[PDB]
Amino acid sequence: MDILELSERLDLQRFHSHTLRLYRAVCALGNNRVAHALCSHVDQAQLLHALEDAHLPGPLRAGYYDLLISIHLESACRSRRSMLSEYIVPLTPETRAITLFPPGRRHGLPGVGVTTSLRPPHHFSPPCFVAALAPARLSPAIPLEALRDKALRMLGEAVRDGGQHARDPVGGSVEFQFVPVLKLVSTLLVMGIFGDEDVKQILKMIEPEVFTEGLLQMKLPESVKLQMCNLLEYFCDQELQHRVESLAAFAERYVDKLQANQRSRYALLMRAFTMSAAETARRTREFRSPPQEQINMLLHFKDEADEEDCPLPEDIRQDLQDFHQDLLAHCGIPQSLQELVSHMVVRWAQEDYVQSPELVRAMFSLLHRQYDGLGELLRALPRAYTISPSSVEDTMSLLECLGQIRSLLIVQMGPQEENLMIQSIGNIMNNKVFYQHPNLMRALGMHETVMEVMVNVLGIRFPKMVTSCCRFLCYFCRISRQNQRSMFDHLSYLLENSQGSTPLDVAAASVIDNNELALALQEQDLEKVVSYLAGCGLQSCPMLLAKGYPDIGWNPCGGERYLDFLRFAVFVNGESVEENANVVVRLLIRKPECFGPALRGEGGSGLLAAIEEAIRISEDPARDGPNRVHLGHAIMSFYAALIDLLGRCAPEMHLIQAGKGEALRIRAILRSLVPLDDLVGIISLPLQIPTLGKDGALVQPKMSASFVPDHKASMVLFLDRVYGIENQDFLLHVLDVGFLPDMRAAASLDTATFSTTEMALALNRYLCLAVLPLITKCAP
Amino acid sequence: GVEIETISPGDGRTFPKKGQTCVVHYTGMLQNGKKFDSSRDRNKPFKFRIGKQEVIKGFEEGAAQMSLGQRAKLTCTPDVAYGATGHPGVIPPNATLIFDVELLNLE
Amino acid sequence: ACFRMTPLYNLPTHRACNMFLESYKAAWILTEDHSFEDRMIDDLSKAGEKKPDPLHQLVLHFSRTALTEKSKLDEDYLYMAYADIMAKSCHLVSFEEKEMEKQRLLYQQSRLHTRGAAEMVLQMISACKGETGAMVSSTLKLGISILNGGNAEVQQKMLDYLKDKKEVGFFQSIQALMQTCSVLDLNAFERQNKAEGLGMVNEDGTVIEKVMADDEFTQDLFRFLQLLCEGHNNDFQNYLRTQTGNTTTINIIICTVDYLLRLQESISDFYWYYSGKDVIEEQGKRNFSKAMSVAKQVFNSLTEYIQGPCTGNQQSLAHSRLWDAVVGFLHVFAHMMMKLAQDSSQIELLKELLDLQ
Amino acid sequence: LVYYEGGAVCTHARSLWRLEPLRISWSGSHLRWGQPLRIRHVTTGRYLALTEDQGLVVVDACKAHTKATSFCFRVSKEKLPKRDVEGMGPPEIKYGESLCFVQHVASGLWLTYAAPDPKALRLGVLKKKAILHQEGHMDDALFLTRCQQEESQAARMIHSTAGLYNQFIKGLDSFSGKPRGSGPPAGPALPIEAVILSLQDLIGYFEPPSEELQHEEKQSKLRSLRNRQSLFQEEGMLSLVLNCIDRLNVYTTAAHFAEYAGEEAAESWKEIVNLLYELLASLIRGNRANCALFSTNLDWVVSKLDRLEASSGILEVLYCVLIESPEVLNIIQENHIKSIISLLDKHGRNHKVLDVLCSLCVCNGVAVRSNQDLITENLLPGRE
Repeated sequence: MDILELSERLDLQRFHSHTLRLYRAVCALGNNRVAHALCSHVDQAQLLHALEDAHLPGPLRAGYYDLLISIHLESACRSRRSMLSEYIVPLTPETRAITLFPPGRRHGLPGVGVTTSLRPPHHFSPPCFVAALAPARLSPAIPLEALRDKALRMLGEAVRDGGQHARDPVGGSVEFQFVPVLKLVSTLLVMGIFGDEDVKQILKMIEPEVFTEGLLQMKLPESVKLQMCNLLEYFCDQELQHRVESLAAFAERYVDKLQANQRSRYALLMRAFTMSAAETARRTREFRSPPQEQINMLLHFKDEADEEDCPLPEDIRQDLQDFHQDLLAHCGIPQSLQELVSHMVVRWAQEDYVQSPELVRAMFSLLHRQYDGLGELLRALPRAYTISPSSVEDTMSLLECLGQIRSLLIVQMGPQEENLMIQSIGNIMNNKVFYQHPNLMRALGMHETVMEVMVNVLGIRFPKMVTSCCRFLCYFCRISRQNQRSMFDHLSYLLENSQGSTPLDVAAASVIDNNELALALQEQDLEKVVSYLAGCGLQSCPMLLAKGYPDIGWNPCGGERYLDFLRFAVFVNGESVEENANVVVRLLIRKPECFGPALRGEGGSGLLAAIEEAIRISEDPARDGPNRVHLGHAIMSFYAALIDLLGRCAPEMHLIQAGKGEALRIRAILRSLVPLDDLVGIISLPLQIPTLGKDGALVQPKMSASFVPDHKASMVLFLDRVYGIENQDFLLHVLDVGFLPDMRAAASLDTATFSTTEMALALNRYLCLAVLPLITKCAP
Repeated sequence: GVEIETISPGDGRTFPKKGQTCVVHYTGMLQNGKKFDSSRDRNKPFKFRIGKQEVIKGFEEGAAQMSLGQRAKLTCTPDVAYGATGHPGVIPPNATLIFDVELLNLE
Repeated sequence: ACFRMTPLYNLPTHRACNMFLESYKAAWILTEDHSFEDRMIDDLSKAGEKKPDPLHQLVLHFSRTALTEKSKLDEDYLYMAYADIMAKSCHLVSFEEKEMEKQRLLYQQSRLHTRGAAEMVLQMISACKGETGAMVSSTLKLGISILNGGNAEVQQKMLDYLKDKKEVGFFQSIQALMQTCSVLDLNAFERQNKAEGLGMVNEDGTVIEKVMADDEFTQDLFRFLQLLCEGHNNDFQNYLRTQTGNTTTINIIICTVDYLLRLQESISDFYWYYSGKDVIEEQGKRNFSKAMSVAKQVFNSLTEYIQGPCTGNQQSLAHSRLWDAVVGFLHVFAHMMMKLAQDSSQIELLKELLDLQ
Repeated sequence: LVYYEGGAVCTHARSLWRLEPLRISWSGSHLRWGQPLRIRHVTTGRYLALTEDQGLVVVDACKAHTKATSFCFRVSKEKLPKRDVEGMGPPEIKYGESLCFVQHVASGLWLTYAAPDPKALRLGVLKKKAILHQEGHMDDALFLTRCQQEESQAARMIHSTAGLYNQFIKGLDSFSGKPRGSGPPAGPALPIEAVILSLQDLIGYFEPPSEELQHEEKQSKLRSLRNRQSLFQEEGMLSLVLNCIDRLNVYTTAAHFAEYAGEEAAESWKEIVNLLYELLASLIRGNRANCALFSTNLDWVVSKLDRLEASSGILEVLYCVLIESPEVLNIIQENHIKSIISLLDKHGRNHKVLDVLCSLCVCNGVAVRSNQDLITENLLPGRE
């Protein structure tokens, strides 16, 4: 039956409307693979015909318009919208010729002008179903030119005669006549399809008097009001973009000039710095000042009471003053968009009580933007980075990757989405832009988008996502200090959620050698990290022993893993953070089980025995299983990092002579904590030697299988750091077994045949890092 | 396999070959009678080059037997068609395809 | 850095343009002054041909945003801007001159009073549910602007609404905010300043987190509480320590005293850590200064609670441990100033301490 | 078993208690310390009692023999009782604050929490077991808090509803097998009419507030409705309705129910089933928690999608659960979507099925990709 017959056959009308609703549902939120199927069921013809059909009923007219937007448009519309709120501006020669007011000072039409803001293009894919038989399926294409002119033509056909007051509505009501067409036009505008002439037609249609019984004047319902609110919002956003780009253009020209006087002045000084020693010798300064302060001092003449700061010529600062006046004029500080919006909104409000809440919100958002333009400029300026013309395509790759990333937070995470995010992250890293312009990635909210993804996944299934994300965040940390600080705020989350790489690595990377951040460590965070060690002092991960394992009581596995974070958090830049010292040992002793199964208190056992355990039970593989890991060496790692953390938490010598009862009592806590003697024991507890000869074998022990030499190095560090060595007797004692025989082993490994082995190298680092410097220290 | 039903006779002298680009306006259907895709509705001819397996093998063979300017009607059995999986959401499994194709130009 | 730093000349244009654009902003755009709030509220008020006026519609929408159930209120920049607009509208020698200014302020506050500002302010205060967000920083300022000068009609409307609604959460939220208010915290004062002492201002390094950031917040909340009482509306101060209609009952005044005690402890510890030292750095100087400023506000608040003869509040204090706080302040005060008397450069600091006492 | 539980039960229905003097007249007088009163749990109709088996259990009504269930109220622990007065009484105890102990009258046993050290406190919630004691801990005092009228009304309704529906379930099991054939089905007569009337009353009790009502009372009423649904859920009413539905849907039609329980009862089987389904819909409509409660038994409703007896009701139940819970979307599998689609080809062209399918795809603004796929590849290609 002819479809227009679904105007009296109401049951079929409702069923078919809901069928279209279901179509939009299955295609919703980026599902292009299903969008292609819907192309097959509803074609690119039927869509256009339904759009240009007047006799079709409402619930089907709106249904088909929204279906068109869902199948083809609202997957490039949302992405283009997400990236609309940032203002990267390439310093092209084209962008230089952008002035707020077109030359001739009256407002140019909004959204009609060269805009060089660096928005990336949106890709499509022809839809054919005969192709042979995943990479991201792009949205189905559609001729974006016949569609554009067609939308404009039907909008014209629906506007003025729309106000002909004819009781002929196109679709059963004024609402069903306008709402869909305006929806389509606003979507197309946001996509960046409309040229300049088409935009002029749209503006002439909205309000012909000011932009040259229009559209706003005629009678109107509420939903249509909301749609014009969206359109005018788009044009206001275009005007804001224009202000920002004009600021960028003036910035370019004004700084290309503002350097010229700096070089000229440097030449003037070099020719005449003499004759005025101590008179200009103060004025020659500001050339050794950091550059941002230099710029601030350069641009410090507005107040006219600070005008001495600026050494500029008068004309140059006049350039800035004139630009400022023009900016104010453009910002308002009818006959223009601002007054039109204001009067329109007030008239709507004062002619009827609006029951649509979102309509009210939209109205007042526009009103606020049209009374305060300078404020929105100041709130948009934080998102403004002027990239060089060369680095432009790299930014397109970056922005498309970011678009895919933030276009997956709207979809629950399966395997395909997992692979796509992991590819996107890798593509983000490889851009040299990521290295060169960290401020931009902080500006785009990158470390927040990726954080949000990680929060969603952690809030486990898909562990590789957490691994990839945390590696990305570690690189973000490492890139520059301001990023470190940036993510230091989330450290509460990044720590409370605690496999290779882990979010705890992110938390540690936040504070690697940054005194400012290291000190700022809140105490409760230090507990949170001592918890999860208290949280792992007496436990064995069920997630570890899923295979045959000895199933020991305690779990050093998580232990050392947490310990290293503290090690970073206490000792930085080759010295201790004694400010964050008492917290460390105090908190460790409040949970006196954290010092290991040994050194608890009552029931505590010999430290030499504490390692003798591993000395025996680790070296035999009879206990570990019938390959992930081996034991003991991780136990030794625990009993290493504990001592390293405590040693690092030691007061410095000049602070010892400070008589700091805090520092001295901390020394006492350390001294009662482990006996001063056991040191020489663990220093002297010997470990195996590489496969010297042995029929040329490789019986050289695996590191993960043999004793942590750095365990003994940490021992030495603790020894020389709090206990110290003060007589030749104890030095001799250590040399007897702890030092000299280790040197014999090392230089025995010095053979070209058995030096490349890892054990030799590790012993080399061990002797170089802690043994030899100590021996130098005790030489006098 | 595929078949050639000469709905309208083309030229018969020239045929598509290796490394040549063929353009078609194909309207297609299931065997029951339902229609899945039509270039004609999209309004743009479909292009492909005999050889690199753009399309299912069957469509390629069928368009290879054809002449220039010859409408026809291919009948690709499932094996030379999408096959047991079927195009998800469009072609049901193990379905036979019928294709009203028309080789317009051979470049 | 002392050996050499760049002329701007050697910077490529891309970096220089940015550094320009984050300096032109602060140096110029920020310092600019736009007075639009008056016109916005002047034209939104008019309704020229039972229908609520436009400003009334905005107020009702923002109220609806609060009345609707949402566990955590989400940052609405729209409210966060319009509230400040309303506040600026409210804000702006002969007895006739004073009275003319008074009449202007009365009308300015009353136009918002009529259209439902007091109710939305209270509702939003409740909706923040004890959380310290810029939401409260704006709502409290708006409420203060409405109540500045003690517009008794506003006090009547707010007390009436808070009574009839019988909401048991408003005071709970206020108590949560107040117990979450900060205190001088000499601890972090030692920490960061020592760190700052080290001065890790490296290449492009930044010296600047002032201790106790949220001083303005406390100073505004306490001022808001005081303005709720100003004019000796004995009925309101009567409702204060006891709701008598709500399912439960909370004494706000004793919580105010509790915060006072916390501040007393903090200043007392300041006294000991600084006692040996002679001259405090400028940072410690205005640390102490802003501490006394918050103190002055809290004490004016306390005064207000009992300024009129609200004997109920008087007895509530009479049992309260405020005696110790001020007792502490006694030992806290006279010592300070003697050392402050020893310092000639700290005379203004001594003046502020004296007026606090 | 009594417990000083905390946390949630500070706002649930099993926490309520109802004081009752042992004098029928002037029972509403102000409480005087030591009047031999009697305490009755409302949502269960049991009485705090002193029995030999356990010392403190809530005995049923039929054994409150004035010794196990008589109690006084004491301000302080010391030794010493006033005869009741034929007047409203000068008030002694006060809500909110005025502290008072509990004193049994038989054996002076005061009420203190046992607080032993088993693994129950450590593993589960901190629920200090409640026991009687001659003295016990010296800190067994009580703050008296009033309950709102809606809470008490809901508690009593829970009591009556649970009793009636348990009786109905007992009957249904009383003729589980046993085809009556000719003659009476069994001894007890099903409370058919009482069940129907109670169902309709409850359905009224949960009706959503009118949309046309203003925005300042509709939200208060929505909060009240959510609260009442929560109370009914946390006392098993969802479970009782589910069990009644399970017991009835075993019969494939009214005729089967007649063959087991007589014609005079089967004349209303369809009506009872429809009412049960609609009540289950109301208990969960909108309440996030109760919709979440159907994460596991989802198959249940799906398995019943093709009963021609009450078809609209179960569909509307499914619709509510789906639109008020995202977690139930993740547990959806292919067989569920296939059943939902088959509902279309069996029961005709109905738009609500399409709406359910739409709700299956996107939730809270997030798209469940697998559901989109499964629907597309199981519905569209056939084009029938």
